[PDB]
Amino acid sequence: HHHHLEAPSPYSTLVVFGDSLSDAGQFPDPAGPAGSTSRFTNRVGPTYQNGSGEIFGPTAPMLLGNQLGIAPGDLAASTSPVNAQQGIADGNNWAVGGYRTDQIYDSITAANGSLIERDNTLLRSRDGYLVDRARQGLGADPNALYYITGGGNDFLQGRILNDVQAQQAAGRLVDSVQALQQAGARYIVVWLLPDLGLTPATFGGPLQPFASQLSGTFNAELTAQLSQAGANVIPLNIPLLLKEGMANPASFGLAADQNLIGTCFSGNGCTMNPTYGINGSTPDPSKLLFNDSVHPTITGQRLIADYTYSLLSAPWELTLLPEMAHGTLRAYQDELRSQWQADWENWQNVGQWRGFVGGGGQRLDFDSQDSAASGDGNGYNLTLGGSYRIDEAWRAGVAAGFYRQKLEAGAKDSDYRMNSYMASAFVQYQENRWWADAALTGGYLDYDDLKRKFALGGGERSEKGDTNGHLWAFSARLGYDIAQQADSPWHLSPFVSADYARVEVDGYSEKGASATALDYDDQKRSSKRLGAGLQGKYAFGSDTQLFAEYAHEREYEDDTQDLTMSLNSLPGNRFTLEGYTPQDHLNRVSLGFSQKLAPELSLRGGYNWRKGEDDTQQSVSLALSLDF
Repeated sequence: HHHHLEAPSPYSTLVVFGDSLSDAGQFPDPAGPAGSTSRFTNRVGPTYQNGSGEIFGPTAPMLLGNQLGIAPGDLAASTSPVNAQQGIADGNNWAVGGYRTDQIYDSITAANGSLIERDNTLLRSRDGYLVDRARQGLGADPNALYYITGGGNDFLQGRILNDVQAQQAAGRLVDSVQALQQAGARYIVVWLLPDLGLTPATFGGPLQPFASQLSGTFNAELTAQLSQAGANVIPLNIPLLLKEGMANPASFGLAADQNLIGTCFSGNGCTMNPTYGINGSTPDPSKLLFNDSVHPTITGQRLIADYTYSLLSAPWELTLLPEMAHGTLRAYQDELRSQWQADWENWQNVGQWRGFVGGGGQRLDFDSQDSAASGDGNGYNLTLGGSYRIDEAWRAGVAAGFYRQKLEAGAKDSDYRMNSYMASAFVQYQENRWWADAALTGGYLDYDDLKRKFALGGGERSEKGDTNGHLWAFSARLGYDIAQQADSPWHLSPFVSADYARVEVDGYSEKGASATALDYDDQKRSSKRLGAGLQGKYAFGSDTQLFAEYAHEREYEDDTQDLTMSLNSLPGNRFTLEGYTPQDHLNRVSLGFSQKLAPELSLRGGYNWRKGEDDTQQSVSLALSLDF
C-alpha cells in the first residue's frame, strides 16, 4: 500500500531505549526557550550558546526515524514533564540521559521503570514499555523497529573496573534485547559500545588504554551473547566506523586538519576546538565529532543515522536481484510467444525445421514498496531458436537467449548488472481450433557487477560484489479459435495460462570488511501464475500479418520476501530483513508483425508491455524466421 514518491518504510514505528546517546528530550532544557527539551548534542545555531533561545539539535534515532518515514510524534521522548505540561503527546523514545544498563532494562520491563529524575528529585515517572503495553494486552510491536544504546554510564559511574564487570554490563544490555524478543520484537538495532578510550573524556590520558580494552571486552561479550540469544539484531559496529572516520575524516564531513578525538565543540568537560569550537574563530559543530566529552555533534548523529540506514536499506535493493531475472525470463518468453503467434495457424511443412534469430531491448521499472527500493534500467538480448514440425498437429523445438540487464536502484542509484543465459525445450499442439503450448526453461545467472551505494558523511559510500544464480520455469497455455476456419485470414482465441518459475541467486560477501560491508545469504523467489487472455491476428495476404494479445495473470506467490545477512565485520550476528513483495496481479499487451522478405524468410517484430501494481516492464524484438 506504498506511495511511489516515497522511500521505503518497513516499520510501523521506531521504539528506542538507552541513554544520552539516544535521548530525544526527556529532561527540560533549563537554558533553552520555553517548552524546550534536552538532548545531548550541540544546539541548532546560529550562536550555539546556552540561553541563546536556540534548541538542542536532533539525536541519531530522530534522524533515522525521519528517514524511515516514522510519524514525527513517535520520535519524541516517552516521559518528558515538558511534553505533559505543554499537552504534547508522549513519543516512543524511552532513552534517558544518565541511564546505566540496569536502568535501561527497568525502563522496558519494570513497574514505574521510566523515571525522569534530576538531583534526587523525581520529575516524572511511568511504567516500563512492556508493562504499559501489557496493560492493553500487548507485547512488543512485531512491525516496529527497536533501537538500543547503553553501557557508557556503567563506565562513567565506576561500575566497570575489570573484564568481569564489563562482561556483566554487556549481559545487562543483552537482557534488554531478550526482554523485547521474548515480548515479540522482530527487529532490534543494537550499538556495540564505542571505544571509550577514544573520547575526549579519556583520550591521551592515562585511562585511555584501560578504557579501550574494557570496551573491547564489553563488545566481545555483547556480540557473543547476542550470537546465542537468537534475537533478530542489527548490530552497529560503531568502533569500526569511528576508526574509518579517523583515517578519512573529510569522507564523513569532519575537518581533516583537526584533533577530533581530543577536542570538542562546547568545551564542557573537554578542550574546546580553537577553530570550530563554540567560541573558536569559526564555530561550526558540523566540522567536529564530539560536542562535549562523550556526546557526538550533529555530524556524528547523522553518521550514526546514515550508518544504520545503509544497513537497513540494503535488503530493499538486494531483493530486487531475483526480480531482474524474472524480468529477463519473461521478456525471453515474450519473444518466443511472438514467434508462436506469427506461426499460429501457419506452421512449416511436416518434417521441416523453422529457425529464427533476433534480439531486442528491454526496460525494467520498479516503484518503491514498504520494503523495496524504486529502480529502473535498460537491457538488450540475443535470442535464437528452432521448431520441428513432427506431425500435422504437433511441433517441438528449442530456444536460447542471452540477456544483459542493468538496474539503478535506491537513493544513490546503486548499480546492478546481470547476464542471463536461458534455454528451453517446448512442445505445441494445434488441431481443429484447439491449441496448446508447453515449455520447460532453464537458465544460468551471472551477476557480474553489484555496486551498492548509500548516503554517508554528507556524500556516499559504495560496497561491491558479484554473484551467481540459476532459474528454471515451466509455462503452458491453452485456447480455442473463434474462427471456424483454419484458412481464415484472422484468428481469435481466448486462452488460459499457467506458469511456474523459480529464480535463485547465490549469497555473496561484499568485498573487504568495512563497517558497512554486508554478507548475504542465498536468495530464492518463486512465481506461481494462472492467467486468462485473448490473442488474435490478421493476415494481409501471405506476405504480411499483424497479431496481438492481452492477458491478465494472478500471482499466488505474493508473500513479502526476506533476506538474511550479517556485517562482514561481525560474522556471528546474522539478522533477517524484509524485501520485495510480489504483487498479485499483472496485465500485458503484446503487439507483433510478420513480413515475408522472401518465400521461406520472414521478418518479425514484437512489442510487450507488462504492468503490475508496483512495476512496468517493456521489451521490443526483431527477428528473422527462415525455413529449413
